[PDB]
Amino acid sequence: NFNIDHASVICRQLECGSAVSFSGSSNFGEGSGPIWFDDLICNGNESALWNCKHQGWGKHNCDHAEDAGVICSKGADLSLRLVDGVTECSGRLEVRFQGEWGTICDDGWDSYDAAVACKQLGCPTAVTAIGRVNASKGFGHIWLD
Amino acid sequence: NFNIDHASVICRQLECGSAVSFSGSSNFGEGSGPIWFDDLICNGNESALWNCKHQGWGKHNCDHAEDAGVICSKGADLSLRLVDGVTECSGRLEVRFQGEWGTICDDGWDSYDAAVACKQLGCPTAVTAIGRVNASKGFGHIWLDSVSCQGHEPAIWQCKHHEWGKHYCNHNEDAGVTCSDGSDLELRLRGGGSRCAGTVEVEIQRLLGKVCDRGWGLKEADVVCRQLGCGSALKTSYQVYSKIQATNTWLFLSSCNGNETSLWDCKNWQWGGLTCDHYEEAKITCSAH
Ligand SMILES: *[C@@H]1O[C@H](CO)[C@@H](O)[C@H](O)[C@H]1NC(C)=O
Ligand SMILES: *[C@@H]1O[C@H](CO)[C@@H](O)[C@H](O)[C@H]1NC(C)=O
Ligand SMILES: *[C@@H]1O[C@H](CO)[C@@H](O)[C@H](O)[C@H]1NC(C)=O
Ligand SMILES: [Ca+2]
Ligand SMILES: [Ca+2]
Repeated sequence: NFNIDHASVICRQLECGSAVSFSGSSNFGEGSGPIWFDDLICNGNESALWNCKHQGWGKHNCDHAEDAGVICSKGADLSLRLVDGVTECSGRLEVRFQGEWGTICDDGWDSYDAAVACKQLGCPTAVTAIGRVNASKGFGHIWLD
Repeated sequence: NFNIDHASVICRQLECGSAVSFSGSSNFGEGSGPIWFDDLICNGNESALWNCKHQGWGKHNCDHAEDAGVICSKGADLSLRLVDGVTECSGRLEVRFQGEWGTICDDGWDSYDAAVACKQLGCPTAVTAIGRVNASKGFGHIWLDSVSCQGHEPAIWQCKHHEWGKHYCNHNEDAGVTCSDGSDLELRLRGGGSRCAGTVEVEIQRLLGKVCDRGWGLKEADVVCRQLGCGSALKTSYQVYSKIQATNTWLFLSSCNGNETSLWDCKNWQWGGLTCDHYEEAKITCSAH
């Protein structure tokens, strides 16, 4: 009974940012060690899961021997780059997520988003425009939209 | 460079039989610790790697989640099965690990992996197609992902793949195969006024479907018209004369050079396992109409 809200509470407790992904079932090993907190209902904003409301401490009968896990924003090796442009400040944006490079959807892309990207890459921010210049469409996944 | 032959020696060195499977991409833990042996050339017939050809002496860098792991024959519960297909030789693929039944992710799945799986199960290997037809999304674990097979491996687990049990995949993208003698595959055009105009209809193993027009052009339409013997294609539409029944299954094409004799010869065509809703069916009008 793991959920995306639970990871957000865990990430915020550890000051690790936002939960970009969570790992379910026996992802990081067969169910082992003392099991303490399962089947608690959180609202997605509380600082810590124990401080978050629950049906009661120890009120859980878990089975199947699964160990939870979570990958947060600082845990993720999130990186940005520009590919297939005239210069190093032009081209198609690519973001590395889960260890694989992927592109970004064109939906909602405007000058404010391009302003953040140019500054983040270290490129000059005097004039920032959207559009991938002469670059071609990528073949990898599309992580962001 | 972790070939299968010297993985058998590792299993033999521990008196655990032969290496039934190779743990791809650091299955049994993350690579905490340094390395001592790497890139040694062993024929695999040796009793131990100690008395084997060391060849060169050098050190390089490897990913901490990209270290070695082996599964010996004694600790083997692996098996392959097909579930919820039209026939026995089609449907969703499942792999048994740790006494549990789990699916396979569709990333990295192509006709080369299908050929290994169809051969392993004993199904006909004349035409091997990816995609789960007629099946639903799986339930439970997702054991394998990004399987990379050259096409001659004896079993799927011998191939390159990721760590068992950890993947970013979702149960919607579940892998299946369709293995055929190449007897049951049929193509037709319906609703256009003759046999050389209409909507492309496929019937593979007595199940009716259509072809999505996501990557449909005149180069792909030429192969169908050539296959049917209706000359070259002219346009990707037609004038309707009747109504054609609706089906749920779909056929997906990657790309065709245009000189193929049949549609089944085009590389990496998927039968089922995916739904296209922002696109329509594929329609042709050949020149012999
Ligand atoms: C875009 O133009 C640059 C600069 O001449 C060139 O290096 C690059 O290869 C071009 N990209 C494509 C996809 O043609
Ligand atoms: C696939 O078709 C077979 C044979 O008609 C049927 O038994 C099965 O339930 C179908 N699977 C579905 C609809 O998921
Ligand atoms: C079709 O053209 C491709 C690309 O040139 C070539 O490799 C292939 O052999 C051709 N096939 C036939 C059947 O002529
Ligand atoms: Ca996919
Ligand atoms: Ca592959």
